[PDB]
Amino acid sequence: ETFKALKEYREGQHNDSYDEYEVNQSIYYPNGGDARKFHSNAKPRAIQIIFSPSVNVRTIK
Amino acid sequence: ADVAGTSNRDFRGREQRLFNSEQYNYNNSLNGEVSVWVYAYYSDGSVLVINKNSQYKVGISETFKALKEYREGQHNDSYDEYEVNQSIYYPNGGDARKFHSNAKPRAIQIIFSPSVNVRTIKMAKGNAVSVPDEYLQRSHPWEATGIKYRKIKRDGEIVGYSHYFELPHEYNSISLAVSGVHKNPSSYNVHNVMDVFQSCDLALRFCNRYWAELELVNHYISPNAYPYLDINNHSYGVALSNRQ
Amino acid sequence: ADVAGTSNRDFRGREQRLFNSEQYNYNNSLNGEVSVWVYAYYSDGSVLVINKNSQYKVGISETFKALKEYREGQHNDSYDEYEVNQSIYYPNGGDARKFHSNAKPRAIQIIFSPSVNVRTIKMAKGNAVSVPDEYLQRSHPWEATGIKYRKIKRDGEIVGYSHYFELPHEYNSISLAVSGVHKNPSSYNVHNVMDVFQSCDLALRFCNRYWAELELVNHYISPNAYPYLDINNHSYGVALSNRQ
Amino acid sequence: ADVAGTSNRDFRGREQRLFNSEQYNYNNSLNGEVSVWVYAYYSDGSVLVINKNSQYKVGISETFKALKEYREGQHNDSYDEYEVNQSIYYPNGGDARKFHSNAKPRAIQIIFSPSVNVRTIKMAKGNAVSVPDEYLQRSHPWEATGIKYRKIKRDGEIVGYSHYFELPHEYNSISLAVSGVHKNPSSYNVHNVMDVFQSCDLALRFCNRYWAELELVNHYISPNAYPYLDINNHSYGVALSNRQ
Ligand SMILES: [Cl-]
Ligand SMILES: [Cl-]
Ligand SMILES: [Cl-]
Repeated sequence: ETFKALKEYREGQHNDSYDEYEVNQSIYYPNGGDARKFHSNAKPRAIQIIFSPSVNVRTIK
Repeated sequence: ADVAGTSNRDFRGREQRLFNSEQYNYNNSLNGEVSVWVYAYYSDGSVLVINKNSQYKVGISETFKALKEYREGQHNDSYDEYEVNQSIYYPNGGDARKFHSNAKPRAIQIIFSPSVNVRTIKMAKGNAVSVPDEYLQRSHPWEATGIKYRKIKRDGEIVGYSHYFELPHEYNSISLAVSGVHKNPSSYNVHNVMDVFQSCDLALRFCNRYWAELELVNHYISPNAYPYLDINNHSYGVALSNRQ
Repeated sequence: ADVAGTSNRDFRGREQRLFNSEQYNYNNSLNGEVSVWVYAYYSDGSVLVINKNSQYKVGISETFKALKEYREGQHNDSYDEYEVNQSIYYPNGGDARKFHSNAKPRAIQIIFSPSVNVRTIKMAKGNAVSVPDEYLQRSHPWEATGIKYRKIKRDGEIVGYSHYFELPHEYNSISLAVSGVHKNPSSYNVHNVMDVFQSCDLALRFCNRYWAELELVNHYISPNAYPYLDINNHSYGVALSNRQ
Repeated sequence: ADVAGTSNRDFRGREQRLFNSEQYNYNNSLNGEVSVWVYAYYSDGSVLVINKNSQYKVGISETFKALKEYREGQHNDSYDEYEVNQSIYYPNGGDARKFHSNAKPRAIQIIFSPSVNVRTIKMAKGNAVSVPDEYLQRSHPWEATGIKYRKIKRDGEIVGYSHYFELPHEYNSISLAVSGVHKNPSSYNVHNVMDVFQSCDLALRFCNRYWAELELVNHYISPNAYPYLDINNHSYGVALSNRQ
C-alpha cells in the first residue's frame, strides 16, 4: 500500500479531500504543501500485521 | 558625559532596570492584573486557548462541549457530534458513526500569571454533565491544586505557574473551571468589595484556536510576553525584576 | 459473626445508612453544592435543559433568543427566525413567513436542589427585550417567588423544589433569570467573601437539548440522581437521609 | 595527524569515496532495487508521476482512464469525462460537451534506474481499450524499446535511462505498461524463483500529481536523488561511483 492508501477514508462522509492533498505534499517533502492543519487525523497511529498459521515465519519479509 | 557602562552615572542603564522592575512590581500590586490561561490540546495538533485577565481575582469555566475542537469556517461533523455528545453524557445515549471524537481534548494546561497567589488556586474538574465528583450530593465544588503547579522560570525568576494533565483515555471526558486570587500580602480588604464586583464585569476574555504549539509560541505567547511551557519542557516568558 | 439483619452488629447496614445520610447532610453543609435547572419545553416534545452547580449561591440568566429551540446539525430556518425575533422585539418589526415560531418555549420549569433556601429564590422574568416589568424606570429587578415552589418528594423526603409555568399564549415571549442561595442556618458570613467571588468563577454549567421528557428522565435526571417533576405530576429523585 | 587533502592517510576522504561507491555498486547488486517512473504531462503544466521500486524486476501498467488528469479535491467534470471516455473507446460513442479533454496526457516520459538492464525493457503501448496493436489476434504483447532509451548522465556517469514520446495529436489516446529487469551479469537464477514471487508482493508504488515540472524537480526528483530529464534537455541526478 502507498502512504496515501493507508490514510483514513470515510465512505460517503466528508474527508477534507483538498486539504488532505496539501497534507500529502507536506509529508512527501518538508514545507511542500499549504495545509490548514499540523497533524492529519487520517494518518495511521499503528499497524498490526497478522499471518495465518500456515505461513512459514522465516519467509516473512 | 561619563562613558556608557563604566560608572554609576549611566542613567540610561538605571532607568532601563527601573522600567522593567516597575512592570514586575506593578503587576504584583493590587492595582495590577491577575491572569489565567486554559490550553486544550487536540489530536490534529491544534490548541484552543482561553485567557481571562482581571484585577483581584480571575477564572474560566467551560462545559464539556465548549472545550471540543471547533474549526471556524470548515466542516465540523455537527450532527454526528451532537450524537457523540449524547453518548458521552450517558453510555449508549447517542447514535454516532464513530468510536472516538477527534474533537475531544487530549490534554489541558492551566497557566497563571506570576501575580496569582498559588495557595488560592481552585479547580472544578467535572464529569461530562458538569458534576465535580460523580454526584452533586457528595461533591465538594473544587479542589485546591496549587501544590501541583510547577514554576515556569526564566533567568532565575518565576514568570508563571503551570498545571498540566493529559486526557489520553477514552473515559477522560471533562468539564472544567479554574480560579485564582491575586496576591494580597497586606491586611487591606474592607472597603473594596464593590470594586471587586466591578472587576467581575471588567475582566477581559480572549479565545482562539491556533493550528500548532509552534504557532501558539510564535504568535500568541511570545509577542505578548506571556509565560508558557511547551511539550519538550521548555519555559517561555520574560524575566523583569532588577533586569535590563 | 452475627447473622445479617437480626442484630445491632450489622455494621454493613449501619455503614450503608451512614453513607447515604452523610451525602444528604454534606450537600446541606456550606461545603456543599447548590444547584438550579431551567427546563424550556418545545412543541416538538424536545426539552432544553440548562443546569448550574456552584457553592454558596447559584443562578442562570438567558435572553429570549437563547431560550429558543436550536437543533444542532439540522436546519433551523435561521434567516426567518432573525425576522421572527424582530417582530417579537417590536410589533410588526420583522418580515417573517410565519405567525408563530415553533422554536418558542411552550413552558418553563425551574428546579432547585434541596440545599437551596427557598426564601432566597429570586426570578427576573423579563419581556423579549430583557426588561423585567414593562419599562426599566418602574422595574424591580426580581420577584421572590419561593412561595410558589412545590416540594418534589420521594419516600417522605424533599429531594428538590419546582416552579412550573406554561407559556401557551402568543404574547408569552420572555427572557429569564433565576437565582437561589445555599442554606446557611449559621451566623457565619464575615471572612468568606473572596471565596464567594471564586465560586462565581468555579460554577459549572451544562446545557443540552433532549428529544423527549422520557429521554430527559432516563438519560439526564435518573442517572445523575437529580430531582424532577414530569407532566403527569410524578416526582423523581433519591431519598437519602437515614435510609439504606 | 597528517593534514587534510595532502596525503594517502586522509581516511575521512577515503571513507567518503567508499561510501558513495558502495551505494552505486549496492544498487547494481542483486540485493538492490530496480526502479521505473512513468511521467504523464498535462496541458495545465501538471505532471502525474507513478513510480515502482522492487528487487529483480519492476513494472507499471495503467489504463487510458487511469492516466487522465485527476485533481484531488477540485472539480473534474466527472460526468462529461465519462462521456469523453466513451467517445475515445469508440468513435461517436459518447455525448460529451467538448472536442478535446484537457485531462488527456500530452506526453509520456519513462525513466529507469541505472540498475536496469536496458536490453530487458519492454513496453506495451495500447490503444484506448487496452489492445497493444489494433486487434488482439495480431498483437505481440510488448515491443522491446531499449534502443530508444537515452542515458541521463551527470559528471560522466549514467544516472538513469529515459524514453520520451509526445502525444500531441487528437488520435494519441493510449493505455500503457512498461517493465524492466534488474541487471544480472552472473549465471545465477536457479533456486531464487519464490524470492522473485515475493518481490511481486513487496514492490512499493508511489503516485502523485505535481503542479509543474519545476515542482517535480525541486520536491520529487532532487530530494530523493532520482534521475530526470527536463523539457530543456537538462539532466538531473547524483554521480556516485568513485566520487566524493
Ligand atoms: Cl497596592
Ligand atoms: Cl459547614
Ligand atoms: Cl549480488
